[PDB]
Amino acid sequence: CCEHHKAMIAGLALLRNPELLLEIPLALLVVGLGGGSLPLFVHDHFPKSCIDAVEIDPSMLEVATQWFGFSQSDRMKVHIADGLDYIASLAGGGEARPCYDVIMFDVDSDPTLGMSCPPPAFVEQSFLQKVKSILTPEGVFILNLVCRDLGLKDSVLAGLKAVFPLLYVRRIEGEVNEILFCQLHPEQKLATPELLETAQALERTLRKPRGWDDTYVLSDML
Repeated sequence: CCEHHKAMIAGLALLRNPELLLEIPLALLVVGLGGGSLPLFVHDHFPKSCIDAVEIDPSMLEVATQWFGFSQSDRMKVHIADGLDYIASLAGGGEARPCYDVIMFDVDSDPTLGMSCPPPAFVEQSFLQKVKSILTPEGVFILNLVCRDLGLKDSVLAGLKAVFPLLYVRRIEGEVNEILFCQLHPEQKLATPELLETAQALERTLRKPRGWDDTYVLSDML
């Protein structure tokens, strides 16, 4: 919906054939709910997506559920937790631990900190190792970054690249935010023409206007 959300969703083009993308299950972890529009968009446009959303503030979930059309279902669950704690627990799950195709950080907090979007702990290298441990090998880690301190920004970017050696960057028109798209295997990266092709294919489907709501039919039938 908003410009930085459209850019984050665009990162799904780094996964695989965008024809296939709608037609196959996709596991997505999203940290930071806001008004719910980002996970709601994915839920509504990708009928086989399974989303875990982590949100620190129960009031954000309350308002989104009461007034902004957000809801939980079998395919979209919200956990009230600090994303740092939540990812640390998931990463400690053993061979049982989850494996997400996509991890999105849309987290924005404390004015004290040297950056608030995300808080710096989310991009510290020992935490980034926990993120890597719950991502599929060919998955994508997508980060909304606001960092006006350019010295800090270079340190953040260097640390990200140390753990995710394939980095792409999108600056957003009319705002300071940039979206980082982080992957694990630079040798498998798409050539520029392929990069262009996959993006255009994704946007064609998401603009296409459709469907049937199959939820909660049993009450009416019985």
